[PDB]
Amino acid sequence: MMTDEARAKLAAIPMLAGYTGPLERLGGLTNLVFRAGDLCLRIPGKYINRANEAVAAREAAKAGVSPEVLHVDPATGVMVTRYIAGAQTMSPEKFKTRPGSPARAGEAFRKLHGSGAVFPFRFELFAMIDDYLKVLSNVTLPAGYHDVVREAGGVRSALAAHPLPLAACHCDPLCENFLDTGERMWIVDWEYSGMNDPLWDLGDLSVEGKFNANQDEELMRAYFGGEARPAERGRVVIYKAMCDLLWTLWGLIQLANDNPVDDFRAYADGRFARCKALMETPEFSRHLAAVRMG
Repeated sequence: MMTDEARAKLAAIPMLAGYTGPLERLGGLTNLVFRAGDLCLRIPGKYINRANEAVAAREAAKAGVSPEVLHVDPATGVMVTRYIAGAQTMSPEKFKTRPGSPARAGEAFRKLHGSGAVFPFRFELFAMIDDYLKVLSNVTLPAGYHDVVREAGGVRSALAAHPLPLAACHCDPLCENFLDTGERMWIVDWEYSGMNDPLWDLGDLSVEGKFNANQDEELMRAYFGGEARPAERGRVVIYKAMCDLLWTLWGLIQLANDNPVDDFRAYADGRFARCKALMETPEFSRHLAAVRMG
């Protein structure tokens, strides 16, 4: 049925029409993505924003970071991109397994942030956080929920203590969004793209890839063109924490709305506990103090 739904959409797209070969489903829950020949068909999943994605992906493509966007459907949101042969979809495991992969991720971000890409919307980290917090008012929440939120105020303040640079950021760099050839990474899924602190991307990937200290150095070194500095490193660590917090709160919202897409009472508890763990290390206050000090 899933494949038939997809082969229905082909009719529409002239460049895929009459493709009678095999259709391979490539990873992704919120986006159904099928490889048809040498092109990829992307179908939207039944709260996300497709107008943004279209503009974002085209800009990312122009910047040489995303695969070419060959077609968009203004009726359905359906998108045709070019398939990258001999490319590996990434994951935490492959980021430890494929030597140089973190560096290649840093090189991709570097190309992205350093590009002329212009994204229309501004990423609002604390707007979203406050939003989810209000909404709460209520499910059962994790131990130290209010501390982590209170302490996040200090983090916010540390980030507001100095002007931060603004770059065209991917904003949700899940491992699965990276396609690794041997020598370079491409990035896909630009639905959450926006102007943001470039180091949010680095922090997000790190937490999503379960990166160890070594991988983080390799990532930052490749990104910055030199060893990271204490203020830089501090921002990444800060976003590692805030990234988990953002999604933790989102996951609690899904648990209260009984979205049956997965075990939210679990997902939420995981990302929170990791976050809380990070914020409690004595290292974290040093990283915070380094961001505040600029």
